[PDB]
Amino acid sequence: IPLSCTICRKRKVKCDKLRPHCQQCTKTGVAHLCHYMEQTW
Ligand SMILES: [Zn+2]
Ligand SMILES: [Zn+2]
Repeated sequence: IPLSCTICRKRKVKCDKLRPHCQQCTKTGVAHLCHYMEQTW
């Protein structure tokens, strides 16, 4: 599966992976909660 950030998976909107914060989190203003799930684990 692809990654998705922690709020984007909860609303179930398409995560974007724009650095720094997504198009979602810019617009709602949850850029603070914008972190993509790590691929190391
Ligand atoms: Zn996202
Ligand atoms: Zn995000």
